[PDB]
Amino acid sequence: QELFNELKPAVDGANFIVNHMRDQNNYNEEKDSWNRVA
Amino acid sequence: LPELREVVSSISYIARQLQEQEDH
Amino acid sequence: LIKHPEVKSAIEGIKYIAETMK
Repeated sequence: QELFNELKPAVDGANFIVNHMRDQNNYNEEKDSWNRVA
Repeated sequence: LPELREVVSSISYIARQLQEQEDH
Repeated sequence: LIKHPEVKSAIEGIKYIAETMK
């Protein structure tokens, strides 16, 4: 359907945003673990 | 549907900005 | 429609962001 191609930039951008948030959260969690070790 | 086009534009802009943030 | 893995992933991801900032 043409709806899929029309919204594909939005779907890909949303997936990229989700991956960015998840990676940032994991990074922050590891830094928090290092803080607790200290 | 210009509203959906504007939504797509905003999402694309946000993803692009996060890409530049990653490169930096 | 929602059978596509990508739209499903996008919806679950948006909910993940919302829960994370909550």
